[PDB]
Amino acid sequence: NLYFQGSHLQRNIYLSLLHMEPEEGQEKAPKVPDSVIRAALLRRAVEDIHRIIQIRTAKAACSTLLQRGSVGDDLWQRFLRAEKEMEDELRDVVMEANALVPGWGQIIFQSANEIAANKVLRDRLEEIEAQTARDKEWWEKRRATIKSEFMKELDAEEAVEK
Amino acid sequence: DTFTFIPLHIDPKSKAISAAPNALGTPSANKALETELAALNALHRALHTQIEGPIPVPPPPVPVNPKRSANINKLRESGNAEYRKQRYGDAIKLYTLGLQMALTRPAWEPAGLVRDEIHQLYSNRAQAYMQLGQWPEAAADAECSVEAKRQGNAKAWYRRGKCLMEMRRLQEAREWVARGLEFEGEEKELAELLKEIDSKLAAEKASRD
Repeated sequence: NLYFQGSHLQRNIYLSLLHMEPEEGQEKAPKVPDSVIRAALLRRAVEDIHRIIQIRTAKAACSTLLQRGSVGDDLWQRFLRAEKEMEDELRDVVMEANALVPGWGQIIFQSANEIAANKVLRDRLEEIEAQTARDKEWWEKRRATIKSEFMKELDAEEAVEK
Repeated sequence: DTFTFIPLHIDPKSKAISAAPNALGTPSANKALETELAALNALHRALHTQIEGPIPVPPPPVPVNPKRSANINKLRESGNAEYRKQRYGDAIKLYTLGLQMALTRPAWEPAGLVRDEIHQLYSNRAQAYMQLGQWPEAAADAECSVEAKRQGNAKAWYRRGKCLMEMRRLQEAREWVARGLEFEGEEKELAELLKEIDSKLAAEKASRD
């Protein structure tokens, strides 16, 4: 319940889908399909991808911590502990996946990884595509001073002071 | 138990997951919950409508159904054919269709494939754009091309470079091409371009002083 990267939203949604409560007075478990549970687990897996890659990104980014005294060392140990905890989470997701569909836990994180990668790509692409409009307006305002090339041969009558 | 419970609602038939009224107590947390649930439902629909096999989970990514790739190839060469015939706008519509179909590949399928296909299509459409002199959009597409494939894609770097110098952003072009030479595709076209850029930079403000 305590994680290095905040409360696990996706995990909580998964486990809440499992332990559904009375929707109303009726005290009937509103039956949630296995397809939904599977989808939720896959979401959880994607989040886990982001988290583990974040931690391991830290480790390379934050290496010189080992050369910054006992405090940097303690922080590095923190990172290691975080990684191990997250690995435990990944294992749990794997065997949960196998329990849902036998053998699924062998590829669920391959699919999850690809999903994450695709998301990130889409985002970067989207800021690039977003810049284009204002780049156009800037270009239009800039090009106002540039001489027209169609039959540029003929030129403006030069100023002769008389 | 060992987690933070969230009250949820289920729509039968719709199969959709709804958030309880103020489930978490915080506007931020609640909005995050709503967006995540949106992604969840969307994923459910995706799994329901895009898994052709009998097993209702995504197949491993590495063996990939080559149909989509083939179609993308067809529209790509369609665009190229419309390009050689020097009617560029149509080639652009075709390239655009290619990008759309490439970017709508299921998310659990290899992202690197997507990167390949969209890199080439982005570069092509970029060139087609800078044939029509529409520089900003061309620079955009070329930038997307480089974003998809940074190395072994010197043509994209070149194209955005020339787009940048055409719309008088000479310093940006200088640095862009300069860094584009560090990642290595073929060099000397980028080298020619760079020599033109910094020669033009010297000549530009030798006249300022």
